[PDB]
Amino acid sequence: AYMFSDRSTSLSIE
Amino acid sequence: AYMFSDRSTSLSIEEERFLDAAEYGNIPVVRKMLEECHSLNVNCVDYMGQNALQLAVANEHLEITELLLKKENLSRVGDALLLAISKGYVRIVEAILSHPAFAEGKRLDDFYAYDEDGTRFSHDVTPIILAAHCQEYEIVHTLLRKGARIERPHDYFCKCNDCNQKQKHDSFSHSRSRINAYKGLASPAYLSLSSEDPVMTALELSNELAVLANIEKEFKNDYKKLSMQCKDFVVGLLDLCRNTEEVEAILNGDHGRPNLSRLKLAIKYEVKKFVAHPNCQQQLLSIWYENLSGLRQQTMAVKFLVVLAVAIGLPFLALIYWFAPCSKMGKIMRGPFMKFVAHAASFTIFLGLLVMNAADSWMEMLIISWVIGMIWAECKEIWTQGPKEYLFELWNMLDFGMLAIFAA
Amino acid sequence: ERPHDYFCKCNDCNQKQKHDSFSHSRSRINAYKGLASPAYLSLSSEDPVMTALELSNELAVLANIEKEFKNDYKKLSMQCKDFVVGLLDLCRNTEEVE
Amino acid sequence: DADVEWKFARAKLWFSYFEEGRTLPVPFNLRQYQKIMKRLIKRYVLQAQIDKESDEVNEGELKEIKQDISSLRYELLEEKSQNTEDLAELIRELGEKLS
Amino acid sequence: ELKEIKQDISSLRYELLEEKSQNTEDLAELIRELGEKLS
Amino acid sequence: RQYQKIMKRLIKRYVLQAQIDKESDEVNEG
Repeated sequence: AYMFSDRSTSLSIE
Repeated sequence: AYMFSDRSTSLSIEEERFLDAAEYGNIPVVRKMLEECHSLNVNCVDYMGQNALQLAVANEHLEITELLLKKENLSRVGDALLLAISKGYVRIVEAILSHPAFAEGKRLDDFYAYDEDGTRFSHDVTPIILAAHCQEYEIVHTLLRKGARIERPHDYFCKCNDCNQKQKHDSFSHSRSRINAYKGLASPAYLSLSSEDPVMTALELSNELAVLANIEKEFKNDYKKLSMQCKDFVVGLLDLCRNTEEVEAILNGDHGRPNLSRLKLAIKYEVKKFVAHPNCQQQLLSIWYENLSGLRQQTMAVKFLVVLAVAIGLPFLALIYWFAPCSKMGKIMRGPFMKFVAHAASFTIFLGLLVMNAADSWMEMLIISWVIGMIWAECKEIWTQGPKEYLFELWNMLDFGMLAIFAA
Repeated sequence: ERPHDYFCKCNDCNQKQKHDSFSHSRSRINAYKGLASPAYLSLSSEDPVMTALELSNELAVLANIEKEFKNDYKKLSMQCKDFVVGLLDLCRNTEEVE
Repeated sequence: DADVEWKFARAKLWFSYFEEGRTLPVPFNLRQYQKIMKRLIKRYVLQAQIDKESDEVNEGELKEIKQDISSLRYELLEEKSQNTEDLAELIRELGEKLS
Repeated sequence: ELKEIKQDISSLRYELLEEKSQNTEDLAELIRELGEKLS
Repeated sequence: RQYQKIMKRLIKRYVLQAQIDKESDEVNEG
C-alpha cells in the first residue's frame, strides 16, 4: 500500500 | 471451398442487423431491440467473430457498452476488458470495472478465452501487466487504487515446486512469462506509481536486469533493452528537477555532500547517462575543485600547466605535510584536484628522470626508489581489492607488467 | 485464376500473345501480385505456409526465366517469405511453433 | 554518445580520488524528502502525458472519430423521430377536439 | 488536437441531447394544457 | 484434429495483428 494519491481518500460521488 | 469461417453458416439476418448496428454504434435500434428480441445471443460470425460487447468496445461506443453491460447474460467481458486496456479507452475501462463479477479483485481459468479457446495476449497476462505494458497512466492508477500489484518474476535458478512444475510440459512459455512480467515491472508507469520512491527501485531493478542478461544466453538483447529503458527513466526523472533541493534529493537522497553513496552506486551499476548529466556534472565539479575556487574559474588549461609546474617541487609540500597538517596548504593539500595534480606531476618528473638518466649512480637510486614507490602504491591498491577486481581492467594488468619489468 | 504458364503456348495464351502483346506480361505479373499478398494467402487456402513456400520458390524460378521484371518478381517473392516469417513469429506456445 | 561515455570515464577517473587520503608516490616511513518525491513524480507524470501527446497520429483514432460521428447521426435522427411522434400526437388530439 | 476534437464532439452530443429534452418538456406542457382544455 | 485447430488460431492471430499494424501507420489526407 505504497501508492501515492492527491486526495487521502475518494470522498464525494456527487 | 477451403475458406475458413467462424460460424459454420450465416444464420440470422435479424441478429446480423443487430451486429451491424453494434458495429457502427446505432443506439436506438439496439435499445429498442434489447427487449423485443427472442433472445440476446453471442453473434460472432465475423472474420474474428467477436461478441457484440467485444465488437462494440473495439470501436469505442460508451452508450452501447453501458446498454450491453446491463444484459447480465454476456460473455467475454474480461476479454473485452483486456481489449479496451490495449486500445487505451479510459471511459470504457472504468465502465467495465464496475460490472458484476468484477467486485474485489478478479486479477492474478475459463476467463477471457474469446471464441471457446485460444485467448489473446499470451494468456499469462493479467489486466495490470497489459496496463503498464501500454504505458497507460490513468488505467494503471485506477488498477493500483483497486489493489492489483504485479507478481514478482520469482527466480531463474530456483526450481522450487510450481516453478519446476511449469518448467516441464509448459516449457518455452516459462521464459516468455518471465520476460513478459519483467517488461511489466520495467516501465515508467509502474515505476512511478507503484513504490514509495521510484529511483531506488529503478536502480536495483536495473542492475538485476543486467545480471539476468548475462545469466540467460537467449533474450539477452531484450533484457538489455529493458534495463536501458529503466536507466533512461531515471535520467529523465533527474532531468526534470528545477531547484537545488530537488536535485539534492535525487542525487544524494537521505567532507562535502556527506553520505553520498548513491552516485557511487550509480557508477558501480554502470548507469551511463545518469552521471553524465549537466546537473550531476555541476554537483561533482562543486565537490571536485572544492577549496580552490580560483582555478575553477581560471581562463585556460595553460594556467593549469603552470600550476602543475609549480606543484612539481616536492620539498615544500612534502615538508609541510609531514611537519604540520591543517595549514592553508594543509587544507588545500587535502582535496580532489590537488592529489591529481601532485600525482600526475610526480609521474612527469619520473619520466624526466628517465630522460636525463638516458641522455648521460644517483639517477639509478632515484629511479629504483621510484619504482619501489610504485610497487608500494600497488600494495595499498591491491590491499582493498580481490584478485578478480584488481585484474578486471586490461590496463590495470599492463601497469603491473611495466613495474615488474623494471624490477627485473 | 492461375497465371497459367510462361513457356506453354496453348491456344488462348498464344492468341493473347499476338496483337495483345506486352499487356500479357502485365496481366501475368498483375495476377502474380494478386496471389502473393497476405490477405489472399491467409484467407484462401487450407493452410497458408505450404502454399506460401511453394509459391515463393515458383516466383524465384520465374524471376530467372523472364529477364525483364526480375526486380518485381524478386519483390513479390520477398513479400511472401516475409509473410511466412511474420506468421511463425506470432506463435506463443510450443504446440504452435511445432 | 561518445560525450556521455567520456563524461562517465571521467567520473570514474576523478571519482577514485575522494575516498582515501593519498599523500604522494613517496610514502616514506609512516518530511521534506517525501514532499520532494511527490513533486518530482507529479512533474514526471504530467510531462510524460505531454510527451505522449506530441507524437503524430494513429489511423485507429480516425476510425474512432468516424464511428462517433455516425453514432451522433443515428442518435440525433432518432430524437427527431420521437419529437415528430409526440408532435403528431398533440396535433391529432387537437383535430379530434375540434371535430 | 485529436483529443481536443473528441472532447468537442462529446460536448456537442450532450448539448444537442439536452436541447431535445427541453423541447420535449415544453411540448408536453402544451399537449397536456390542450388535453385539460378539452376535458 | 489438433493441426487444423492450431492453423485456425495462427490465422486468427495473424489477421487481427495485421489490422492493428494497419492502424498504427500515420494518416491519409483522403
